[PDB]
Amino acid sequence: MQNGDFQILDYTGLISTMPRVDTLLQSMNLFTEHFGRTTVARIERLDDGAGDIKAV
Amino acid sequence: AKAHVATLEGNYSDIVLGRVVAFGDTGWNFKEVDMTFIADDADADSKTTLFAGVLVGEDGTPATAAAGVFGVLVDRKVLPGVDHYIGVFEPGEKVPMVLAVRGLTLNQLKLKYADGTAIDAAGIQALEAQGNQVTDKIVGTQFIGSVL
Repeated sequence: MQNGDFQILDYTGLISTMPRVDTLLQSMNLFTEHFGRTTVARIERLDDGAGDIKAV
Repeated sequence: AKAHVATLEGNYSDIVLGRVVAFGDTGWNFKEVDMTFIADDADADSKTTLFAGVLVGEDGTPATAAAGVFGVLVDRKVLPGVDHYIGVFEPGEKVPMVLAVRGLTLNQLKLKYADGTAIDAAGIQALEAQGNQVTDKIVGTQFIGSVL
């Protein structure tokens, strides 16, 4: 290259860097993907059990 | 973090556990009475205060003492999970209601007086004068989080 208007340099390449990215959680695939159609969703729940019968 | 949530709990057949059906009539157990639906003070758009299992007298006044108990209100307009009659009747209107009187086996844990208080032991006598059984032998149920 040129140093100032009359002299020269020696050009020795470039350096680069880029930060870390943590993919731990995405790797082990917890979340299921369901492409919706609108901006509201509904979830329904139902549950049943048992009892303590007596004698007569 | 607030979501619009609705729930339902029970059914009709958990109040009238058993019923004697007559060949001549399938409807001699009940009695139809004229009842006030919305009080005279609450504005038109307000929920009714009655519920299934409220003891009422013959004159339609919800029972407040063992001396006035005559029947159990089991009409289908106040069953759990309806909630669609808000604002349809202006205050002070009078609407027919189906009471259950004779030939029934009635749960006790769901029978209540006007304010929600449980049925007094001396109030069972009046309800059994009509020829009905007040039974507490209800297995109940237990949901998730419980053992067994």
